[PDB]
Amino acid sequence: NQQKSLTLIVALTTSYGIGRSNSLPWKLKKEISYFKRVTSFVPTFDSFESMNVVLMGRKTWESIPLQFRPLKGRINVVITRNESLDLGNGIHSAKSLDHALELLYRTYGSESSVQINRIFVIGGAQLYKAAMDHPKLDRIMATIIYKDIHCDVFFPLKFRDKEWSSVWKKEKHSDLESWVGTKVPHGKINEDGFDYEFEMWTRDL
Ligand SMILES: NC(=O)c1ccc[n+]([C@@H]2O[C@H](COP(=O)([O-])OP(=O)(O)OC[C@H]3O[C@@H](n4cnc5c(N)ncnc54)[C@H](OP(=O)(O)O)[C@@H]3O)[C@@H](O)[C@H]2O)c1
Ligand SMILES: Cc1nc(N)nc2[nH]cc(CCc3ccc(C(=O)N[C@@H](CCC(=O)O)C(=O)O)cc3)c12
Repeated sequence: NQQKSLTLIVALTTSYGIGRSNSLPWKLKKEISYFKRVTSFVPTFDSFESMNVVLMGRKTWESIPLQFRPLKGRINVVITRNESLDLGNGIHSAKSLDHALELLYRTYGSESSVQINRIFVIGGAQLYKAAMDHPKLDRIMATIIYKDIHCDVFFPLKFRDKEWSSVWKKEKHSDLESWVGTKVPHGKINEDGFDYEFEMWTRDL
């Protein structure tokens, strides 16, 4: 069902809040630009065939402006145990995280003109929970928002806290840029009265 590592990408407050009222209680144009660049990036040589995957829960799928669904240049897969007959000219649907992985590994591969590069779990507290339990998840691309904004949905596992400090390690910034390709902003970024920062955390499998 799985060969490649999974990577989770999330934007969260220091209180682990990730959403409110089914939206994102923060408008950060540069933060979204980073999300797009990371989830889309593939090495030059492999730029011909290779392509990244973004897995998301239904509710997170709905949260994306119709203007941006599907995420261009990336294989989208919406996890949902209930079929509501909506595909929309591509969009794969999967019963579960592991079901989605086998669908992809099946759909693509040898007889495939398009190959898979990286797989990103982009969200939903529910899908985040499942991913944190998955034996192939070894990387978290986190954007820390330094402000206790009000949220009603939170990240399931406190990976930045001491209790998890022997498992999850924060990577050097230079290594972040390397894995990500281009140079990324170092230190806190201010935009709309919000100060945030990019961090990459890894786990040994
Ligand atoms: N800060 C961030 O980076 C970030 C990222 C993602 C989402 N969010 C926010 O989170 C909120 C959405 O809440 P949410 O946590 O409910 O979204 P979610 O986890 O993405 O969506 C859950 C829904 O997705 C499907 N799903 C997710 N995990 C599943 C699993 N493990 N097995 C089977 N089905 C699964 C479901 O299908 P069914 O409906 O058929 O049951 C379920 O109702 C919004 O406010 C959104 O903007 C923030
Ligand atoms: C916002 C955000 N930031 C980070 N760092 N991780 C995250 N993981 C999951 C989400 C969920 C929300 C989310 C994701 C993508 C778009 C979106 O429309 N993206 C377009 C960008 C359009 C643009 O440049 O405005 C895309 O192409 O990726 C909107 C909301 C998220």
